[PDB]
Amino acid sequence: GITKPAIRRLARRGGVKRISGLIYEETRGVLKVFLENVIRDAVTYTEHAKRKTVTAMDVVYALKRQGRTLYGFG
Amino acid sequence: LRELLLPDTERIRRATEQLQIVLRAALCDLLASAADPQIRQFAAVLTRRRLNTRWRRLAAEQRESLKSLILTALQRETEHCVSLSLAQLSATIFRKEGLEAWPQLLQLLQHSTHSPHSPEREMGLLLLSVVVTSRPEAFQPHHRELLRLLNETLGEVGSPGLLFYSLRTLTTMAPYLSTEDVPLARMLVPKLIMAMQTLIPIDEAKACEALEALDELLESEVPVITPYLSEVLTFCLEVARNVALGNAIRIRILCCLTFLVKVKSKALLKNRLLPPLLHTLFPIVAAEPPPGQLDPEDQDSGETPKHFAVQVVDMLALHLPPEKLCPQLMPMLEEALRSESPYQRKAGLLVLAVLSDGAGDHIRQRLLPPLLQIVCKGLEDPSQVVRNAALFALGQFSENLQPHISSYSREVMPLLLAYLKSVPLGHTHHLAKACYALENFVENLGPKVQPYLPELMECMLQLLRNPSSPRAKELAVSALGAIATAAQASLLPYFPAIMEHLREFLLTGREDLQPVQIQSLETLGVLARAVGEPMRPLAEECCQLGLGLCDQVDDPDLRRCTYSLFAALSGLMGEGLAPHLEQITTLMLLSLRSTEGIVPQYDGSSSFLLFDDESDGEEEEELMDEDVEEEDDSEISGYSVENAFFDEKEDTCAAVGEISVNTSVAFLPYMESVFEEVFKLLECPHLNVRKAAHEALGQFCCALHKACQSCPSEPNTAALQAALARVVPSYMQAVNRERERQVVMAVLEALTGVLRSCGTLTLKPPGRLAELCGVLKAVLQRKTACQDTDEEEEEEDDDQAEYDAMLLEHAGEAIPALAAAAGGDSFAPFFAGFLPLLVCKTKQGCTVAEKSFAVGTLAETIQGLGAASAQFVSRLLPVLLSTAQEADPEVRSNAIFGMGVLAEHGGHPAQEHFPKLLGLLFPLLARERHDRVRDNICGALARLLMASPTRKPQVLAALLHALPLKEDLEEWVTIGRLFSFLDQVIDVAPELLRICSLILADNKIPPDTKAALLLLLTFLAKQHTDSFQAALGSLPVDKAQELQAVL
Amino acid sequence: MSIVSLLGIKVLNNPAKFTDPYEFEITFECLESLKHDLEWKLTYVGSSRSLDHDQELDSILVGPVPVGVNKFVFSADPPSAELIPASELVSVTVILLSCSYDGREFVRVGYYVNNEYDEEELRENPPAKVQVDHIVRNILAEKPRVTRFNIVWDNE
Amino acid sequence: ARTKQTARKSTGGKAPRKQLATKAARKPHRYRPGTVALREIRRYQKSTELLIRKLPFQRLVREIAQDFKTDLRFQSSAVMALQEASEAYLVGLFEDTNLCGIHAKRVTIMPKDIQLARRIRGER
Repeated sequence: GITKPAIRRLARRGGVKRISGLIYEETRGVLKVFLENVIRDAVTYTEHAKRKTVTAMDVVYALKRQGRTLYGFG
Repeated sequence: LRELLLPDTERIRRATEQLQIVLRAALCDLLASAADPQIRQFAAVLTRRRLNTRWRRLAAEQRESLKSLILTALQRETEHCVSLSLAQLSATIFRKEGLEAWPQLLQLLQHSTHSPHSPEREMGLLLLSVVVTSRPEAFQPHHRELLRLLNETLGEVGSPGLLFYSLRTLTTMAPYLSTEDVPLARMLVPKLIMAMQTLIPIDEAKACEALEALDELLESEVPVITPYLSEVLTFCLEVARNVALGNAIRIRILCCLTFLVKVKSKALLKNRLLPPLLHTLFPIVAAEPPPGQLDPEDQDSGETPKHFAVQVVDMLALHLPPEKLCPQLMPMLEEALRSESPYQRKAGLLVLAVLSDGAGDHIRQRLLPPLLQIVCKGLEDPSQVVRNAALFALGQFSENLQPHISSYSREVMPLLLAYLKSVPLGHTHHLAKACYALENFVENLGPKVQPYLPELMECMLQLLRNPSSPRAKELAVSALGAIATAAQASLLPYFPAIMEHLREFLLTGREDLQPVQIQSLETLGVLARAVGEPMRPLAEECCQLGLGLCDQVDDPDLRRCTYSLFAALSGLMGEGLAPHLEQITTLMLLSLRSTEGIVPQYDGSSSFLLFDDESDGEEEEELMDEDVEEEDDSEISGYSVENAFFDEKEDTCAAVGEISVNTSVAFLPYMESVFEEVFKLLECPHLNVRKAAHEALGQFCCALHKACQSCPSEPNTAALQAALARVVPSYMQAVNRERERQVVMAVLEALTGVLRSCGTLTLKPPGRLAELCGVLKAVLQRKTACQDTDEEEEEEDDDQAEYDAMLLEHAGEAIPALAAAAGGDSFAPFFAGFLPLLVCKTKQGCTVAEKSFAVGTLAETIQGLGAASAQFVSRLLPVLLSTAQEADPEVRSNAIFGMGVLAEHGGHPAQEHFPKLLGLLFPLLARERHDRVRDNICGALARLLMASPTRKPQVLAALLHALPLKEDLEEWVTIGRLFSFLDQVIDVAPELLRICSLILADNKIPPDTKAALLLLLTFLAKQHTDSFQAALGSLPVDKAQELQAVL
Repeated sequence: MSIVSLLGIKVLNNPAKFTDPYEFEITFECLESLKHDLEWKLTYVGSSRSLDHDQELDSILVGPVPVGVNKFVFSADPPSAELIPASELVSVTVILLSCSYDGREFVRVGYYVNNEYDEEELRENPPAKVQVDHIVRNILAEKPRVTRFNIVWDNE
Repeated sequence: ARTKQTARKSTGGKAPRKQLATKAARKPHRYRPGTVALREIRRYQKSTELLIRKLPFQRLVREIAQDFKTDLRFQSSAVMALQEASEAYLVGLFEDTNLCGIHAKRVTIMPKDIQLARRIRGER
């Protein structure tokens, strides 16, 4: 569900220099698992809100479960 | 070569989905199946994508062989579409490779484009146009060579293909024309006109794609088309008035004329190009529609050139002085009005309506009494078309002639109300027209709507309380919102019913009432803005409803008009938005980055590859930063921008600015998040979005400054300094570099609003004042790029445009704000250079409005400068003295105010003129009849008495003889400060006592004035107290009761 | 906003021996006493292809919660080299240290540890049989990666 | 004081009414922009385009959405938020993978490095 040039550009912004050919399938799987978790939490929030349509607020609330990862201790 | 790539029967799906996809359950090596025509087209289309996806995996061994195969193919093709596809493939190969990495394609282009064979020239120009279009920046060095080639080729009128493709090349190269390349393009322009004239009758589509080149050449920042303006305008008029021609080409030509007028309108005014322009435009406006058919705007239940001709007339009015347009248009218009044909009346009414925009003042003071032309004639015209035109014209009149049209309400309102009553239900189009006119008239009435309030409320509650079509309820809701705007505080008696109707609309979840949901939210916001305290208990409940509809259905017009609702509610709720501030800060930032407005349109060959290369190698292609392996220009058949998302941004920017200004404490954690995106919008290609972003950043600065005042912490002031250092340079860079004039006025207004609020924080970095003053002096000197450098060449000091006066006034309004921020000590050298322009604006014989504005600006700059006006009093005194000798109320009032404040803040160098200054105020006091000017003379006399060196040796008695302060309550502070500056108070006792007695009830009078009197009463209560008994005896006993009340 | 937040992690032995017990110095602050004690877990990731193949070294609990610099000794056995895949034994992997309250994790810090030969002698002629004693592991504590999970502390 | 001339086009007011009910104050739904406007629109869209193409991302989100429950719709803003979150997560994962590769004395990333980055970035 993600095109290969998008994967290459995302790796470029991350500082990756050389990429093996097996990276694409692995990163597609990683994206799929992450989106499955986030959509699961968003749907839980939407059902708690007694609605049949997921909005941006539900996604924002769902993103809070994954936590925050920042460099250092700030 | 058994490749069955053609549709065959309607079972082409049986081919595509089944075959050529089962490779797994080497084709690149022989993708040169040159067997039958347009199968080569399929092959080239597939090969383009295949090579786009896997160019870097072919190394270099077969690169040269493939390039040679493609070049050999390009020299033998006979058709056109497949030749274009091969050119696309060649350009794709060129685009991903280097400029000099393909040294034979350039040789082929150079050899073919100078060949003596017509097919060779056509194939060379087609390939050249495609290659240049693909990578425009590659041909940056050889502008002169490519322009010479284009000039040579465009002279071949025999072959339309060469003309069309050379014009496409010009389209691609036009934006990147440098100053040194101007003579070649100037020489080429007549050839472009000849090519256009040849290509117009052959085909409409090619004519449009070459009008693309003409439009790109119109605005290029270099003087390319100015020397041939007469010829270009003649060609545009010749093609525009061809009634037998198509509508699309005429619309494109009218847009070209609009751009010609906008870029340079003064050039065609000096020459005799305007009368032919009007004589060609007006018949298009009054063009008879096909018999049986009707105009698009007059349908019972954009396309025609009529609207675009009206738009051209509007743009001509905006960018031209009325004194040079009205005398040349009024005869034609007046002849049009008194015509038998109804469409002549329609054209006249439309032209007058759009002339009321850019010529607002000329119509407003001098041509507004002849309002009988619209209301009394077209509104009751036998023809319905004339009635619709009259309604639109009345709406434009009541929306542009804002202050001087409310005086005619007594005679306009009854007929408009009768017209609304006359419209039967089920005619929602006519009702919409009439309601537009009614709302536009009502919004400006203000207090005048109170006599007509019950009738309007009954009329608008007839629709809502009774069964009616959903289209006829949003119109009533909009009219109700306009009435609410008009009657800010007189709407309380009808408030509960209106509120319950709006709540009933909002609560009900029926799917056919979406537009009335939008209008209900909008009118709820309008009510929140207009009516105040009684809505505060119910304001909290409105936030839940606003977000409730914003998360049920996704609509750009629903997310908008909800941000406006919260902006309105933030005014009265205050800091109550904190629980909802997170939810309204998100879902708003996402709207700010929403790119759904630009939706691509794809009309071409369907994609049948649907295959991705599988490899396990170690890819090294990342070394090239600019990867061109992504999908670029996949048969883009143009774009279709939706005009509802940019209108969402223009309003959400203002809403978030207002929310930040109002909620100034709870918005801090989100201010940084919103600021970055609002700044990112500053480069948007949309006029209104840029204006809204520029107006929103200033509100962010004001909100952050007031937050810093709330909590004087180091992080707050550091953030304020960073925000100012990020905004003010953007404001200064967008004034003398941005072409759109509507943005420049908004930027100047925002800069004035920042300098007044932020104050000294703006000018703290060194050297900021030196460039801010330079910018404001460049706007007044017409040196900025937004004014087109006085419309090119020079001027002979003639009457400028009507809409540029507003720009100059906005530029000059920031001088008082700038003076109050620099402290006056450091602003004197810059005011020395600022003075000549303002003096020239107030020179005898100029415009009255400019005179008054210049005098008021001088007075306010004196106020800001303060004690640093000692060296400027000598220059300023003659100007103010001469201005105070005129026969205009506002101008003379401003002159007296400025002279008085100069006396107050002039210091020692202004003291020597005191006897002369007093020798002139006495004659003005008696002769003048207006209440405003005598009050300003009173204030000037008071201030002059304040700046007494030692004592005043009567001015005091004559000043205290009359105190008619009615319309200038802001002078009461000076009047009160006048008292108690330290014996003859017996004679002047009755008038000051009666003034105090009458002003006791009124709260508009500052309390400090009353406190001043008590000091002098008590100070004199001991020495010479016998006179108080005589004063009390002289006063009437009725005033004596109120006198004894205070003790 | 977590009541107890990590400030910094100091490693005393780096590079350390493969069989040398992992020991770390942890600095944190205690605003108020917690009724339940805090437990820390150290886990070693052997194979990255599966999450159920990892091993948890141990779990220890400390009753008192001292304020300031704390004195304590780890009681964890060295990770088992035998259970580590032979192919992936000499390779990079990650170690995770987390503090959990009532079974709810709120801070987790991970470190990259690399299993590489310390001498060119074995690199020149890598034998089929791997020697545990000749592999030296190092921990990149200079650039830690911290993950913070917000949880409820008081009913309020 | 100075007479303020703000009675011109209502500039400086609170906020002009949208007037979108009455023919939006005189094709608004879909219109073709001009050449100079089309070029600038192209420049703006290319300048701010996100790394992940939006159509495949909405298609994938719909795939998982119907995997959970059929007839489950998503707000466009929700899809945009999901796209931005996915881009940020992938960039963080890729930089952690680059660190893992650098620490391993290697310049090429491998799926095992991706898995190690996932494990260190918080499990879940």
